[PDB]
Amino acid sequence: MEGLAGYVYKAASEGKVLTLAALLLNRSESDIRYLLGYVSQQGGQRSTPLIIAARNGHAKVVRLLLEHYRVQTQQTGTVRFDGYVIDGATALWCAAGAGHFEVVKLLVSHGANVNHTTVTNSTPLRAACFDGRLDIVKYLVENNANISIANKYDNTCLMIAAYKGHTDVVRYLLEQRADPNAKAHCGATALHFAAEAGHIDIVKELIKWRAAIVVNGHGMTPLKVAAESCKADVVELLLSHADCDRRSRIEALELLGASFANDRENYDIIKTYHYLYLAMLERFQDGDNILEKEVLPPIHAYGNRTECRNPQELESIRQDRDALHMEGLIVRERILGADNIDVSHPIIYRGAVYADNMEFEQCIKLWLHALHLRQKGNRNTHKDLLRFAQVFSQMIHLNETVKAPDIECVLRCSVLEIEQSMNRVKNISDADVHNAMDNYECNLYTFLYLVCISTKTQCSEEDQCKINKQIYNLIHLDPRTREGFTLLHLAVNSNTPVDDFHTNDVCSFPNALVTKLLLDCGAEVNAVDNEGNSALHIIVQYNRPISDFLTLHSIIISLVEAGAHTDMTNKQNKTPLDKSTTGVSEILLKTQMKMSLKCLAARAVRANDINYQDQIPRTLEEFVGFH
Amino acid sequence: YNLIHLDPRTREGFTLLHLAVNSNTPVDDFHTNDVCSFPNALVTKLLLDCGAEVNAVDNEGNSALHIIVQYNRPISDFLTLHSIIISLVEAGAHTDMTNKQNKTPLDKSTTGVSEILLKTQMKMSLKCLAARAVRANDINYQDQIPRTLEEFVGFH
Amino acid sequence: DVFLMIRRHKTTIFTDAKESSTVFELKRIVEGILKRPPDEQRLYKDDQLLDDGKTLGECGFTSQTARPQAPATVGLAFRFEALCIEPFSSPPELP
Amino acid sequence: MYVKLISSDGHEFIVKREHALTSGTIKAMLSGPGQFAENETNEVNFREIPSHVLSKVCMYFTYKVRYTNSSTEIPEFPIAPEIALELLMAANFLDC
Amino acid sequence: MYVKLISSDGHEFIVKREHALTSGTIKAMLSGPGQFAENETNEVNFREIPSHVLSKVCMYFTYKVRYTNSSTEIPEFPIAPEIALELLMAANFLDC
Amino acid sequence: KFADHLHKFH
Amino acid sequence: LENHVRHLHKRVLESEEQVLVMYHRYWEEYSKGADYMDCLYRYLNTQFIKKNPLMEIGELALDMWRKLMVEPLQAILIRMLLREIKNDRGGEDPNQKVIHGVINSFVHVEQYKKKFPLKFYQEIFESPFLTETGEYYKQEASNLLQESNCSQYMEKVLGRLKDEEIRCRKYLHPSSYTKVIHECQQRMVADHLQFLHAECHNIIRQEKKNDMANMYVLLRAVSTGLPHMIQELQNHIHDEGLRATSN
Repeated sequence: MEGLAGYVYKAASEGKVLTLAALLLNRSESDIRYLLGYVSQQGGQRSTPLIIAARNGHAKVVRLLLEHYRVQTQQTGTVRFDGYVIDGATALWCAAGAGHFEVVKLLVSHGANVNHTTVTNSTPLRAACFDGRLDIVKYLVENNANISIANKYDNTCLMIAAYKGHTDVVRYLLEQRADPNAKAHCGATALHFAAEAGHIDIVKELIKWRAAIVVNGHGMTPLKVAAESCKADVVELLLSHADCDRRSRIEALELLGASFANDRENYDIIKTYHYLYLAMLERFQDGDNILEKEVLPPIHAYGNRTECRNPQELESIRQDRDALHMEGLIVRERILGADNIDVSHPIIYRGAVYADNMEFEQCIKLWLHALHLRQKGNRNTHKDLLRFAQVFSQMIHLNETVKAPDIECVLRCSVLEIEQSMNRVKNISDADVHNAMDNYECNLYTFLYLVCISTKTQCSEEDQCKINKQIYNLIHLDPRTREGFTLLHLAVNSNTPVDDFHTNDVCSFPNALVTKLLLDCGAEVNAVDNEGNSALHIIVQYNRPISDFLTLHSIIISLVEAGAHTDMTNKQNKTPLDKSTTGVSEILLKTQMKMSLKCLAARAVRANDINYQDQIPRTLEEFVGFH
Repeated sequence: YNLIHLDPRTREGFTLLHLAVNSNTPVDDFHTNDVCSFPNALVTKLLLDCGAEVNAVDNEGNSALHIIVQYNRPISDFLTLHSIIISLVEAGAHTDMTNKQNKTPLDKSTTGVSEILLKTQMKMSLKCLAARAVRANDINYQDQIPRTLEEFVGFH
Repeated sequence: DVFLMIRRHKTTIFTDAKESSTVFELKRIVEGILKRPPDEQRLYKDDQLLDDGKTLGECGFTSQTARPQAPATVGLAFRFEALCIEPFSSPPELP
Repeated sequence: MYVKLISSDGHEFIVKREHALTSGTIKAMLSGPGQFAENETNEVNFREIPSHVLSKVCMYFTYKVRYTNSSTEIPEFPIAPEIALELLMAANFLDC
Repeated sequence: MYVKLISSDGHEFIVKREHALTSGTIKAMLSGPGQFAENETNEVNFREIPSHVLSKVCMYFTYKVRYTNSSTEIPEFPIAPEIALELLMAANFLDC
Repeated sequence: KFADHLHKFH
Repeated sequence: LENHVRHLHKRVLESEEQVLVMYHRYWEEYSKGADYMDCLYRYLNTQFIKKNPLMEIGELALDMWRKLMVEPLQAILIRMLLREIKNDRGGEDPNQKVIHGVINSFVHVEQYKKKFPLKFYQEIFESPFLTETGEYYKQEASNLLQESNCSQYMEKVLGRLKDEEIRCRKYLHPSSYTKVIHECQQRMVADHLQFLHAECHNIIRQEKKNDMANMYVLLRAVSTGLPHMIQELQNHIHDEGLRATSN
């Protein structure tokens, strides 16, 4: 039976104890075990009735199921979602995650697995501390809890509890022989999670329990990441602890001052200037043992400035904010080394701030430096290219000139990122193949928007040649979307999703200029989709042939001139005339169609199914292939 | 421009533009037949540049558009035809104009290519709908509309 | 593909909706434009109140009765106020 | 996005921006020192066009932008004989 | 103005030069060392094309010269099943 | 404004 | 318009040294005013001028600016436009906005011309500026040679070429981005081409990497510059191979 089990699961989810008893009445032991312990797929969850009853917190339901019927403690199934789709979790894990003391107490008294390990070794203690119920954590503790059992990423309950803002649970774990020196999969400790959380009480309890501060696998000590996250309170605690020496504390002060000028949430130039006072004074208070910071060459994005080595230069910027933000970014790169992922969001946000008030000259170079850092860090950067396309379309719409070297550099980074995404999806796993393909298609679309912008702007012959070479590299690479669409097919398709922020105001697809430029760059005119539609099949189905007759006419002219079989057949044996919805496109193609005896003879050969293997040249062997 | 202002009319009422956009215009066979082929896109564009009467009407009521849409080689010479049509549309030719038989240039196209080119070079133009409603209802439009609108209604 | 003229006393807003759409879509349109939230404004169809739930398909706004060339009229009333929409000016007679 | 066309009578005729920009002089009235780029009202005051004519003009805007790319025997625009010769001037002034 | 396309059988196939110049390697064959300034025969001798397929090639010349500026339901060109795969090659060689 | 869209990855 | 542009001419020419910034202010105001006035005169443009030797108000206003604010100021605007560009070449920083706006006014006044919109800008500014920059960079090339050897001279020429490429974007129209740089190649890397060609030997005999790179970048643009470097590199490699595979 399936209906009775489904109704039992639904009643357990709803808490209908009378209905549950009615459904479970007059049932044998096998029937009792089948109705309680059957995995049902409801609401996106493959769960047993006991799992959904423990998750809902129904104490009466779970106690009836475990007392009168004695449901087994091996209720394994998929529970919850949003990064917590772990399968095989027992009812105790769900009860601890649900944050109901009565349910976990009843399950423990009934013999649930306290240290149960899931497919990702998710212990119930981790879920209990994630929910924040101290009583559940304790009740798990006295029932032979294993604090060594952690996630497969070496994430213990203490680390994830310190990540959240709950001091009571981390204090109870620390007094219950925790592991303050824990090391995660990335090398980060729970001290880093506490520092980025901004709760100084957790750090105080950790250092009271021999926290033993140390850098992570990447190389970011917790004081440094606390400084980067504008957590001044967390920074001003290790000085009281008195174990950060003098160079680490002063670079923490410098990074804190640099971060307050760039972080959007904690944007306050006053705090930046105050902590820069603190950094300068603590550097220049002794003289004999003066601590000096290194000098990096100036970066063209921030103008021409290398920190403020003389303090009087720092106090010379108390009347300005732009140079203060640039100095903060310079100091942030000097400390972080311009290699962590944390160096890109500040400069990107500064570029955005320069962009909202039409100061595009600084925004473009700031975002270009951020994009170069992202590319040199081997990080996904499709969003940065998308925002480049957006800002380029915005400044195009405002009738302001786009710098040709700027768009050339963006195109270079775009084709490099498309190569990176192509080789990433070449050997990607099934768990991430959909998102990898989505990123690849987003990179393709943003490349198309950039090419459309480059057609929109006016540049010299050298800049146009550079842009054409950058496009031709990708054209020779021959990128294909999940539907088999090449660059030409998307450039001639009206169904290409143009971004809604600013690109849709300028980049309109299909566009005659982008297709003409792609053909000049050597696009394969006779390409196919997965269903065989060439560029001509795609364009002839265009929805606005009257108002946009110029675009459709130019696309068809360019496609025919570059060489396109105007009677090529897709998998459904439909010529572009047979695929053309509008009569305007039909007659445009007929004007651009040249009668040929080779096509007529190939059509006759295909219709009569004459065997053309080795009887004709290979060129004809494919000519009848697509006719 | 001097010859256009002189207002040349053939015995059939064909103006300079009508003869420039007509494939029926006789051509001498000695050496002009080897170069001078009518209709010509360059000739029509040059005439329209020098203030030619774009909506000129012959005795039969036809215009330059009514003549060019009748062109019977709309593929091999299509480009020329295409250019001429847009040239007329670039010179303000009224695509809804009716001759003495009340036939729009769509009705005188007798060709798919010319009809489609004309349709794509034609706007909705609420003025055309209002003028057609005025003409169909036989409303008097004398001294009650602008001076140009009187000729505009006279087109239909 | 249903086109409407939502008519205030003198304001006549020209809107578009799908045939299979509910009243609350155009109510949100009126809220976003006229700045009157739907909890205080009621619409009418040819002197008959419309409820928040029923769709435009069976409300009487078929695609054959509310073409763009002649949209259907939807009344309005802001707070009760009855349908007292002022009509258009009388056209002059044929001369 | 929703400009307000005001007739001579006082009949506000709120229509979408893309609908209203299909005409010439409504694009010109909303250009230059008539933009008011804060999307507050976008109000044009037609001191001469009557309400019964401006309503038909707005309906033409909607009808055109719906049937601009069809070219497949679009339905006729119903213009009453009384509105004609009064919609003709308002179509000349509001070019296209 | 009348070339003489010889076949591999030996059949002379005198056709008007305008028709025969629609090919690629017949306009190219009558260009260069063979031009016939005396215009006496204009032999375009084909020692590879059979006669039964060169006849259909000439019929295609006439058919394409006739039905070129039509665009309205051109009649089909009746390629027999047996002559096809021999006329595909004979059209590839002559460039249609 | 461009500052609003940055909250996604951060 | 012709009695208002004349007023702006009387208010601009009277500025003895600041006619550039006065021209830029008046040109910005008048360009936006011409656009908005063409917007206002839409009925007269579409029902009177278009139907008829007449000129649309948007085109007429720019034409009345060309004939009354640029043609009488032709010998005075450029005489200090080139002076400000030269002062930029000497190290000073003129107002890039004003210079670029004044230079773009020449290409903007005839944006309504159908055939050659840039004919005015080319005949009034681009050719005098090309002559001026040819003279200036010929003088610079003559000055660098007498005080610097080829190793320093090629680096100085590359720096000047980069500075002229950057400076050309700041002021001039994009269409003259090439000529202005190309004409300043054929004064300092091609007028002294033989000089470089008289020394490539040494540059390749000692395999001076910086000098070889600079010389290749310099001679690539010149039509007949590269082949001597190619032949002499071949000679050097041949002599190196003979000296390496004969003992």
